[PDB]
Amino acid sequence: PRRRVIGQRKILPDPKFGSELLAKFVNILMVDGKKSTAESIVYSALETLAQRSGKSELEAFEVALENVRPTVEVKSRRVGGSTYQVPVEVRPVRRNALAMRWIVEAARKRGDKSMALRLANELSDAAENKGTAVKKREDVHRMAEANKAFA
Amino acid sequence: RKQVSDGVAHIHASFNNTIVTITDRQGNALGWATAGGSGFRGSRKSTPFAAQVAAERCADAVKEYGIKNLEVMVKGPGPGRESTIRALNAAGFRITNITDVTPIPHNGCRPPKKRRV
Amino acid sequence: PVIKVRENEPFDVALRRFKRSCEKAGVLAEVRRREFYEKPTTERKRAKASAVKRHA
RNA sequence: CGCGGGGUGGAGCAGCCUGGUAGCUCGUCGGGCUCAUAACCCGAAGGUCGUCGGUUCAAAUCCGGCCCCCGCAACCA
RNA sequence: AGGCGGCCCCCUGGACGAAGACUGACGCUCAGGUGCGAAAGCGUGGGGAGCAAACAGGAUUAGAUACCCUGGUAGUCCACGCCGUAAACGAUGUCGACUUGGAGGUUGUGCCCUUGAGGCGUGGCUUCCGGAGCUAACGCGUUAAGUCGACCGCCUGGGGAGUACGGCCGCAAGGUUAAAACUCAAAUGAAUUGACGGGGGCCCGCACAAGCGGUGGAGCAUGUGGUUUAAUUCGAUGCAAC
RNA sequence: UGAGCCUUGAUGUGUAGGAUAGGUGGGAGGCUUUGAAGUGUGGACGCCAGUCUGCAUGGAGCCGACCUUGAAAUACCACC
Ligand SMILES: [Mg+2]
Ligand SMILES: [Mg+2]
Ligand SMILES: [Mg+2]
Ligand SMILES: [Mg+2]
Ligand SMILES: [Mg+2]
Ligand SMILES: [Mg+2]
Ligand SMILES: [Mg+2]
Ligand SMILES: [Mg+2]
Ligand SMILES: [Mg+2]
Ligand SMILES: [Mg+2]
Ligand SMILES: [Mg+2]
Repeated sequence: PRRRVIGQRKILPDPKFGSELLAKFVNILMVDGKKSTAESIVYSALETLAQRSGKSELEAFEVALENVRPTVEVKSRRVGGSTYQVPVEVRPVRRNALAMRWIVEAARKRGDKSMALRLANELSDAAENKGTAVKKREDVHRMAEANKAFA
Repeated sequence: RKQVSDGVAHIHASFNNTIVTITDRQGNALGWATAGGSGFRGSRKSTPFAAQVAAERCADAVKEYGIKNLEVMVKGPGPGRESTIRALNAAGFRITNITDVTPIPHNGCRPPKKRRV
Repeated sequence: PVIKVRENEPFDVALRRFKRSCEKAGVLAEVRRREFYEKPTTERKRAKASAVKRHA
């Protein structure tokens, strides 16, 4: 929008735990509209992580996210012919979302036999900082670092 | 070896490249570092942050010579005009003189022609 | 603009003072002017324009 | 033939220089990025490290023959 | 006038003014004529840091004899000459006279108690706004493009062409004077409404960004086109036809 | 300011590990008043672990196979 700045719609928390973040993650996972399948998958992923780690299902979710989220993000300015990809401070609201999206992408990329299992594995990787999403985050940070020069 | 308490720090702040050079009270170098010589090219070369980085590098280099107090010579206008000085302050050198030695000609030498863009 | 640091004075303040001194001098502006050679005619035209602007 | 130095990912150069150790310039692909070829980063495939034996816990790293490329002076019926 | 900016000396021109003194029209313009005349160039001799035609390489580029970068000769600097052109432009000849103004600035100067930087006014010089007026309007506007006078210079559609030829000048470059044929119905000038600008300002749209899925790759449906057929009814053709 | 050398002092982390173990022969003790633990440190190197000392303070002890290791004491050492 050129003109409109509006307060965003209310999203209801997760049925099992009571988390908006979880709901957001599920939404991100879901396309075509199939939420209940996606939600189920997410639950399954959580379960396996709990079975592996021996920790709380939400807390583990949180630290994985922490491990995959960046503080600085590049953005193109397009003033000249050469690329002016300036790094900008990312707000805590959308940072989470971006991380979730990255996780989803990584899961999609992965080749484990169950989709729930795939994302569980991704989460595990994030926890031990070795997966695909984390790698992506790392180079994003590196890219920002290189061009942190600009303001 | 050949340790010095305080020395001059030439910053050649230009439109293309910022040069940091640490030399003796009278004029004898010990170590220098450039923004282009820190792993930055073109658009990243002429940069305040890059200049700062260069300054830091220079400071790191010259720490073997036992320098405590500092004076800075400023040459030309560039993106790293005060950032460089801030960097060196951070590095922990007690600044005494912020000297400006900008090469202003007194209407003598002919400049080159205008860049038509 | 040769600038010396006083006792009981922060670095930031000193920097600010230096900046002010530079501004007073107009060294950067001079450099800009001299960066490329200006034809006398062009300079005169610029001066005229400035004068015109002054009148409001 | 005598002597000296080298065979290092696809190429050249460091690692030998006195055993405990595969890096550099590119090249190739993929990803990010740009209108982009490019510049730039991240990631990866790619080397009996001339060949072989010996000393030794440990060698491309020390040595011995052998092969190849170069340099060296040398006489050449 | 062209122009001329570090500083200091020498030589020297002129301007402007103030009180006064004197000459007594000595005034104005100027055909021809003479001198001065930015730049670049030309000539011998110097001088040569930078800059910089040309020139070279790199780029850029469809190409790039360019713009951009790195370089780089002539030239730019002086000496005495030539050249004699500039958008030499206030695009307003030169001089002389007169007509409501202001804001100033600049450069002086003389009175009134300067009672203080200042005050009274009151003369010369330049800048902007603008009244009368004027003009095609734009605008100019006591420094006129206003109201008069003098005197010159020059124009008479554009192009051809400020060129040819000839002269005169020039070392040369060329300059100066200056046509004709033919050709066109316009050539312009100001301003106005527009549109447009890879001008400026403002705002706005899923326009970008941020994102979500596509198509484009495959098969299938369909529609076009193209080719083909005896006939492939005809129309629709950027969006806004498929 | 480079070149050697008689010479005297430095120097040696594969990971096991007391931690900066070059090896080969003589030894279970050498060093001490040609002054032992511990303390301030100058300068160095450095793998930042610690390693070699200069000088002051203190005035009677640090080390040895140790548990480890392909190699054992820098408990003494020569050939280098
Ligand atoms: Mg008389
Ligand atoms: Mg000239
Ligand atoms: Mg000449
Ligand atoms: Mg050039
Ligand atoms: Mg060229
Ligand atoms: Mg003329
Ligand atoms: Mg002129
Ligand atoms: Mg004229
Ligand atoms: Mg006016
Ligand atoms: Mg002519
Ligand atoms: Mg298709």
